[PDB]
Amino acid sequence: EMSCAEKLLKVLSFGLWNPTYSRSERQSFQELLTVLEPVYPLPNELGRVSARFSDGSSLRISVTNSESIEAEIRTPNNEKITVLLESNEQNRLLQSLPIDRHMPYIQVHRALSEMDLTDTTSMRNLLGFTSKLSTTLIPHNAQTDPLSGPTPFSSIFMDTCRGLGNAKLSLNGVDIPANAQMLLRDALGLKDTHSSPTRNVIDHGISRHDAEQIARESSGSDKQKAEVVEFLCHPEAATAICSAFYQSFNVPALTLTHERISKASEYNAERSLDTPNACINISISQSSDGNIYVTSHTGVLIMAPEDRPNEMGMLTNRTSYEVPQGVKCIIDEMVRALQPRYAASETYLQN
Amino acid sequence: PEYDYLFKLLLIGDSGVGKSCLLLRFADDTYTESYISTIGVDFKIRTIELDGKTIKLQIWDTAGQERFRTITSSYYRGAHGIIVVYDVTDQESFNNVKQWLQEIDRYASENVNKLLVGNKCDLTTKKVVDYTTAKEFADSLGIPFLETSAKNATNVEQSFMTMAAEIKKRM
Ligand SMILES: Nc1nc2c(ncn2[C@@H]2O[C@H](COP(=O)(O)OP(=O)(O)O)[C@@H](O)[C@H]2O)c(=O)[nH]1
Ligand SMILES: [Mg+2]
Repeated sequence: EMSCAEKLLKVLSFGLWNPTYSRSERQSFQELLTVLEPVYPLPNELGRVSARFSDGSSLRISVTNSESIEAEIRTPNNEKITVLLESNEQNRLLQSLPIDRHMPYIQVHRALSEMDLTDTTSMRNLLGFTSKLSTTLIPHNAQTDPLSGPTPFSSIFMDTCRGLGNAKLSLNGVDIPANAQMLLRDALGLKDTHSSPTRNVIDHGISRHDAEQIARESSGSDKQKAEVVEFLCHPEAATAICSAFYQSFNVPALTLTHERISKASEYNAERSLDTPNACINISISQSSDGNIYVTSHTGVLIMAPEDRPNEMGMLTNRTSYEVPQGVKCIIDEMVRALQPRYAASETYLQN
Repeated sequence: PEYDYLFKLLLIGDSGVGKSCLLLRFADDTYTESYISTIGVDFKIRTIELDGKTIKLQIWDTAGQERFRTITSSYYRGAHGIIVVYDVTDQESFNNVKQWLQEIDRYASENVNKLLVGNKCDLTTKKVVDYTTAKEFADSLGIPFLETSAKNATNVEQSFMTMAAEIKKRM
């Protein structure tokens, strides 16, 4: 009687893109795969991933800086087995986890399924998949570095107002739907697009009362909903949430790709395709040690390179960073404290 | 032969000021808040009629956060017309108009058409840049000026028509 976590580990091991999977089976994998969540990595880890399932099984994969991969499975009965996994060209294990790697090339994936690209829903759905796959780190210099220049972070509060209620947001693996996102917009004191957060939230975080209301409207288990309230009550939660939406995180990656993105924009405008310019999907976690990690993804339509005309895909830009304790929701403090990595991949459809 | 003229338009101006909202109001006569920020460049198309002439407008909506300036500036050179937007409730956005015109000077075509637009003019209780101030400025530069509201639709259509007439005359 096989567990959720066990199931996913089997797939990842055999290969999520394995040609011997019956497609109806690829359905199943999505539902499992999207429970996967990036979380705070330890000092010699390149990436750490966690998934807590509704049958009470959990899974934890570590990837060392040397790219050695171990899984830890907890069955609902709370038995622990620790599995040592190998990634190779048949399973593509490392390609199929939310991890950034130091590759010499931007990683390319193939979307599995009839995930078209006609509208808002399909695009979100695409980003919903790609942001569980790997990405290739991109360096910046002083010109592209999203935190350098005369006004780093100027736009965050605006970015947060426009993002909340239009994002896919996850706090400790708990899905925060649009309604609850709106409450969160209010709770931070960002009622309108011109204001900053309330002096009170900046210093004491969200009131327990708002925090409690937000989690009641949200999805996931009662034990998980508990950590969300505890999470939002920190002053640092405000900092993680707003910083997550900074638009310029995307500059390193576009500096590499924008012409191909614009090309896709025009292709779509010329056909009356009602596609959003961009989509966001954020995952924020606080470990049982109180460590706060943010992973933010922006998905954006992009044309294949010249050799494959009229084909269209998504570029996903991933931004990861710890929010250290004591770092409060102010522009000035976000700048000299936060240290993001940027990574990107390109995903193409099965059309 | 399905349009008589084809003009490229560019919308530049600070982040927050309502560039996407203006474009959305012009293209679809809608205003909502269900959109996340513009990442890089956005693009829309609207055909208008002007003196019995069918004008296809290709409009590009840029991101105005400082770090985007460089990549964004590659879109200036093809443009027929450039609209500079500021927020009538945000003094800093108006001060920056001066920089945006330098970017135009630096990257636009030499005889590109300009228009200055002061958006959000429905926020009367919050307005901090006076019409006469902005209008005097646009004058010293010989640039046309309007205040608008993507929200109420105030002067949005005028804005683009004006720009289109301006270009039509040049050609
Ligand atoms: N009251 C009012 N608000 C506006 C108007 N235009 C834009 N806004 C608000 O300002 C926000 C930013 O608009 P946006 O188009 O994203 O600015 P952009 O960075 O130039 O694309 C929007 O979410 C709107 O809520 C307007 O004409 N009137
Ligand atoms: Mg915009």
